[PDB]
Amino acid sequence: MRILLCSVGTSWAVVPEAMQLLGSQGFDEVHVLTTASSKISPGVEQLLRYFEMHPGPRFSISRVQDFEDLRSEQDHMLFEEVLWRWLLQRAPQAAHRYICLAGGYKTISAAMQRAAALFGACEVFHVLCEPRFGPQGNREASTLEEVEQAIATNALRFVRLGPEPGWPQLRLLSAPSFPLESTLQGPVHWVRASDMRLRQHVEGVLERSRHILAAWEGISELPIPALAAWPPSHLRWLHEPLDPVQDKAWVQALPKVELHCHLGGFATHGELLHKVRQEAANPESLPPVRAIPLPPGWPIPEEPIGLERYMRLGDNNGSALLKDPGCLRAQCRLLYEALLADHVAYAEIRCSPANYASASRSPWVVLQEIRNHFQQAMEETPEDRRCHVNLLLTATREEGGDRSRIARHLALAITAAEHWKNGCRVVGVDLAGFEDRTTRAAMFATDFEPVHRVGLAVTVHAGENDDVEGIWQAVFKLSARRLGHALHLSRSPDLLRVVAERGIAVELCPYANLQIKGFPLDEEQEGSETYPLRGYLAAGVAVTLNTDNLGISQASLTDNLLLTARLCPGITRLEVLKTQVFAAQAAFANQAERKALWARLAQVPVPTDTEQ
Amino acid sequence: MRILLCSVGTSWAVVPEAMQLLGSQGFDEVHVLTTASSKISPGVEQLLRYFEMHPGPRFSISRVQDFEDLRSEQDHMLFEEVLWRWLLQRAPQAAHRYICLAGGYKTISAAMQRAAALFGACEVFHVLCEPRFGPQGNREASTLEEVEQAIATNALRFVRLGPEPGWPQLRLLSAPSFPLESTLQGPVHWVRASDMRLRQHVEGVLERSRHILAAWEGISELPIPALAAWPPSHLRWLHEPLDPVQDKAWVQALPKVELHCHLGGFATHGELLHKVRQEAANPESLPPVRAIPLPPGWPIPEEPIGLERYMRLGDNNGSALLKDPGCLRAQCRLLYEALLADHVAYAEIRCSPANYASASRSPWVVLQEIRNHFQQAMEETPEDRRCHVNLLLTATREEGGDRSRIARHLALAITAAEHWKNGCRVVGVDLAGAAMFATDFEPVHRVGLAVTVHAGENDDVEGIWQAVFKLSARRLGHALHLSRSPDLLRVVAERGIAVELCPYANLQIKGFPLDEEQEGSETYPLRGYLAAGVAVTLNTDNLGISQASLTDNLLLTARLCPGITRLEVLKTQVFAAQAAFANQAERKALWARLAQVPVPTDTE
Ligand SMILES: Nc1ncnc2c1ncn2[C@@H]1O[C@H](COP(=O)(O)OP(=O)(O)OP(=O)(O)O)[C@@H](O)[C@H]1O
Ligand SMILES: Nc1ncnc2c1ncn2[C@@H]1O[C@H](COP(=O)(O)OP(=O)(O)OP(=O)(O)O)[C@@H](O)[C@H]1O
Ligand SMILES: [Mg+2]
Ligand SMILES: [Zn+2]
Ligand SMILES: [Zn+2]
Repeated sequence: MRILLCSVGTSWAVVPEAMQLLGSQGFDEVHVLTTASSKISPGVEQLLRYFEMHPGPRFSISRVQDFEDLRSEQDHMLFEEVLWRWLLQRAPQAAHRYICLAGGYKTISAAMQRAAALFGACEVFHVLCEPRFGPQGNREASTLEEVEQAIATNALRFVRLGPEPGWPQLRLLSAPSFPLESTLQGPVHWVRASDMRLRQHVEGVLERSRHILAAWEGISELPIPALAAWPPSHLRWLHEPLDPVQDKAWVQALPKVELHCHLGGFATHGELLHKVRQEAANPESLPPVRAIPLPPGWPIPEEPIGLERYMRLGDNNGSALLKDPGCLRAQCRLLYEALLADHVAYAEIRCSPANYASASRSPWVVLQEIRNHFQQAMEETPEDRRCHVNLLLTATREEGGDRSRIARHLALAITAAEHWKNGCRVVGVDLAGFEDRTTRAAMFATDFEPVHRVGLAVTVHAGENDDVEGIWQAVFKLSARRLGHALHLSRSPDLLRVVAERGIAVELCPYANLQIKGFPLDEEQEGSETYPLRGYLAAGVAVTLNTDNLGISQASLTDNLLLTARLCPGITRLEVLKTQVFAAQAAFANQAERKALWARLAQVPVPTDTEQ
Repeated sequence: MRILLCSVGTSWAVVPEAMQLLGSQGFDEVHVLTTASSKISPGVEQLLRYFEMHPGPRFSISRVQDFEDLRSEQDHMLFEEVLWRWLLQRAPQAAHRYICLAGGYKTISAAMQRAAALFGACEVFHVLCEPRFGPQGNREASTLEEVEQAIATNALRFVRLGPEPGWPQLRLLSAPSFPLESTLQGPVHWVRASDMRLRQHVEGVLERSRHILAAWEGISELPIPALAAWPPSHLRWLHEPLDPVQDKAWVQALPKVELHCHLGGFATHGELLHKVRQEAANPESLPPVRAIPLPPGWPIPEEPIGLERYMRLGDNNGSALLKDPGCLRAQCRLLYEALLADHVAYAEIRCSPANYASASRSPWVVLQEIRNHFQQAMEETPEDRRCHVNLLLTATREEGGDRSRIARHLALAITAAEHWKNGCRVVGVDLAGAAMFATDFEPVHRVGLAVTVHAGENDDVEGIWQAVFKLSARRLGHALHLSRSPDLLRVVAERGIAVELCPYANLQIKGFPLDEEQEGSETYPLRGYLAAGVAVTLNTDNLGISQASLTDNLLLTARLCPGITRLEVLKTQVFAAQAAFANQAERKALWARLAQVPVPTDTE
C-alpha cells in the first residue's frame, strides 16, 4: 500500500508524471493539494479528466482555500499549516508515504521536503520532463496527449533524494487531533485550517528536542534530569550565583522539602500567636501573654544571642498552651497552611507529645490527635497541591535526661510506627539535647536496640557546641542517619570524610544558625568564619536547608534558601536546587512517599529574568 | 559580517538582485555556488561583469567541477557534500550566513534549504523579480542593464523564509575538518570534494540524536544514563531475560567491579598453581603438592559440599606457598592479569598479610610488598584498561580463641590507612566472622576504614543485625537469609547497605535449584533483594577454588534466578560501583569505565 502526495502549481502534468515512479505498479492512493489561485483551477480539470481516465487507484484533488498566491510569509505558513494536516489525514503512517516536490513554489517544495523529514516518509522524489514536446518541440508536455507521449517515451527524470524516518515525538500526531475542514465543491476538496494548533505543536516538539540534545553532556551534573528540556540560556542562568532579591519569586515557587521543623516553635508571636489562643477549648486556663522582647534587628540580629536566649523567645507557646485540645488543633492547622504557602512537598514535623499530656490526656492521646489533624488537612488538599507530613518524636532537651522520660518517648514512637502504615506516619525519633553533656549519658545510658529493631530512623540534634566527639558517637553509637546543626565538621577533616562516604545528611538552618552563633554576611570572599554550606558540598556531604522554628526564627523556608546567598559567598542557583535533592534522599520516607515526592520535585519553575 | 551564498543556473540576475536583500547596506562579501554546465557560463561571465563593474564586497564564483547536469542521485549526493563543505568554508559562522535558494535546479533549493535546517543560517531568502523587462517587457531582467533597472526600479520582491537554528552538535562544524580544493581557473574558484566525511559524520549524528529523544522519557530506569543513546531495539533487548549461552560475549566485555576476592584462594590448582611454585625464591622450601580431589561436577557440584570442605580445597596455595617472597609476586601478578582478562575496572582484594609472615618478614613487610606488587602492575598498564586495585585486610575469627591475629590485622589496617594516599590503598577491613563486639572495632572507624562482614553459615538473623548496628558494617557478605526477617530486609535497603553475593561459592556451599521454570521457595534471593530495593553485588569470592571468573558468576544468575533481565546485570555493576570503598578520585575514574557499555551483537 502506497499513498502519493504532490503539490500542483500552474503545471498539472507533474502529478501524472510521478504516477510512473514505480513503473506500472503506480500508487494505491494518490492525493493532490494545490493553491486557490485562478491559474490552478484550469489545471484541476485536466487532472480530473486524466483522473477520469486510467482510474485504477483512488484519486482526490484538494486546494488550499485560504492560499490564493504567495504574497507574504503569512501565506506560506497558512499553506504550511494545512499541508501537515492534510499530510496526516491522507497519509496515516510514515512507512507508506511517497512524496514528490515537482509542482509548487520554491517555498512550497521546501515545505514538502521538510514536512516529510518531520513525520517520516518512505521516499521523496522529483520529476523533470524533457522539453521535447509541444509546438516547435522546445517545451515540456502540457496536453493529455503530450504528457502521455513522454510517459510512453521515457522522457521523465526522477530524482529520489531518499526516505526520511522522522522524529519520535511526531510519528504519533494523528490527523483527528488536528482536523482539516474539507469542502466538497465537486471532485475538488477545498480545505481550510481552523486553528494554528499543529504548527504550535511541531514548533513545541522540535524546540524541546533541540534543548535536550544541547544538555546531553552535563546531564550528570543536573540534580533533576527534567532540567534537560530547559533552554540553554536558562541552564546558564541556573549555573550563576543566586540573587537574594532578584530570585525571591523563583525560590518562593520551588517545591521544597522540610526535614527540621519543630511544632512548638511555630506561632510564638504576632498575628499567629493571638490566632492560636482564640481557638482554645477553654479560654480560661490560658496563661497570661508574657512580654518577650525580640532582640534588635530581628530576624537578622546585630549580634548572636546564644542558644539559651534563643529558646526563651518561644515561651508564649509550646508546653504552656497547646495542652488545650483546641489550641493544639490550631497549631497543627495553622502550620499546614504555612507549608502550603512555601510550596513544601514533603515535611517531617518534630513534636514532643509528652510535653502536652495533662492528667486526662496521655501522651498517646496527644500524639494521636496531632497525627489526625495533619492527616485531615492532608486529605482536604488536592493531590497535586498537598504537602505530605510525617512525624518525628523528640527525646527532648535538658527537660529530658530522666530515664523515665527518654524511654517513654521511645516506647511511644515504637507503638506509633506499627500503628499507622498510611498517610501521616511516625518515621523516626529526634535525639534532641544530644549536645547536653549531662543528657549525653542519658542518651547513651538508654538502650536504642528496640528503636533500631523496629525500623525507626534516628536523627541527632547536635545543637550549639564544638565537641566533635559527640558527632563521632552519634554516627557510630546511636547509628544516626541525620545530623542537626553540625557546623564544625570542616574542623575535623577525618570526620568530614566519614560523614560524606557513609551518606549521613546534615540539617543546616541558615537563620537559626545566624541568630544563635552568628556568621559574616555578604562578605566578598570566603574566609575562616564563613558559613560551611559551600565547604560541605565540595566535600561530598549531603546538606539540607531547613527552618528549625518558623516562629522563633521568624523566617520561612524561602527566607532560609535566600539567606544562603548573603551567607555563603558565590553559592549558585544550582546549589540551592541541589540541596532539595539531598533532602528528598535524606527523608525517612517509604517507597510510596518517595515516588510521590520526586514527581513534585521534577516540576522546577521556569525563571523570568534570564535576559541579563 | 554578512556573508551571502548564492546558487546560480540558467538565470544569473538572481545574484545581483539577491544582493539587494539588505537594501542600500548590502553585504560585506557575497559568495556564489555554481555547477559545471556550459549553459550557466554566460551567466558566469555576466556575473563577473556585474562584480567588476560593481566593485566592493569580495565576489567569488565557484563551479561544481564534477556536476554538469542533473542526471542521477549520484550527482545529487556529490552536490550536497561540496555544498555543505563549501558552506563550511565560505560562511563559517551561523549568524553571518545569508542563503538564497532561487538559483539552481528544483532539488538544489531543497539542499540549500535542508542543509540550512541542519547547520543553521542567518537567513535563507528567495528573491523574486517582476517580469517587466526584456525587449517586449515580458521577461525578467536578464542582461546587465536590465538587472540594474530591476534593482533601480524596485522590480525585486524578496521572499524571506527566516533564519535557521540548526542542531547543537552540528552548529560547530568548521572548515578545516571538511576542507575543499578550489582550483583557480581565473576569478572563479572551481571547487571539488575529496571524501564523503561531511555526509557520514552528519547523517550519523541525527541517527544518534533520535535515539536519545526516543529513550529520554524512558530514563531514570537505566542504571547508566549513557544507555539512552542506544537504538530502541538495543534498549529493548536490554529488558529481556539474560541468556547464559548467547550472552557470554556481551557479559565478558562489560567493565566490571570486583568487591569480594581473596588473594590466597586464587591459584589453588591446575596450571596456575605450578606457575606460582615455579617462581619460588627458595624452591628447596616449597611444600610438596598435596593431592586434593575436586567433587564431581565442579564447578557445579551434584550436592552442596558445605563450607569446611570448601576451605580445604585451596590448601595447596595461601599461607602454605605465600610465605615465599617469590611466590607472593606470582600470586599478585597472576591475579592482576586475571582481572585484566575479565575487564574488571575496580577491584578490592582481601588478603591476610599475617599468614605469610616469617621470622624475617613481618606482617608489615608482607603488606608493604603486596601493595607494591599491585601498584607496580597497575602503573605498567595503560591508563585506559587499568584495573584499580584496593586492599582489604581480613580479620578472620580463629578456632583457638587466638585473637592475636585479629589484633595484628586491625593494627596493620590502621597503620596502612594513613601511609598510602595514592595508587593502591588499604580501604577497609573484612570481618570474616561476640568477641568482635568485645574487640572494640571503634579505632578502625575513627581512622576512616570501612568494614565488611561475612554472614556466617547459619541463618543467624541476630548476626546480621549486630553487623549493621554494632560493627557499623557497610557491606554484608553472603547474606542469603535476609528475607526471613521482613523488618531486617527493610532496614538494609533504607540504610543503603550492600550485599555481596557469590553465585558459585553459594551454589557449591549451600546449593540452590538451577533452571527451575519459575520462582520457588528455595530460589537464589537475587531478584527478591533487587525488588526490595537492596543494593546487590555479584562477586567471585575465590576465583581458584570456585573455578569461575566474574563473567561466569554473572551468567550463573541466569540459572539460579529465572527470568533475570540483562538490565539487572548492569544494575549490580552500578550498585557495586557505589558500594566500593573508593575515594572521589577513584570513583570518578570508575564511572567513566562503566559508561562504556558494550553494544549488543544480535538484538534480534
Ligand atoms: N530547641 C528545641 N529543641 C527541641 N525541640 C524544640 C525546640 N524548640 C522547640 N521545640 C519543640 O517544642 C515542642 C516542645 O517544646 P516546647 O516548645 O513546649 O518547650 P518547653 O521547653 O517545654 O517550654 P517553653 O514553653 O518555654 O518553650 C516540641 O515540638 C519540640 O520539638
Ligand atoms: N567463602 C568463604 N567463606 C568464609 N571464609 C572464607 C571463604 N573463602 C575464604 N575464607 C577464609 O577467609 C580468609 C581469607 O584469607 P585468604 O584465603 O586470602 O588466606 P590463605 O592464605 O588462603 O589462608 P590459610 O592459611 O587459612 O590457607 C581465610 O581464612 C580463608 O580461609
Ligand atoms: Mg586458602
Ligand atoms: Zn532544632
Ligand atoms: Zn569471603
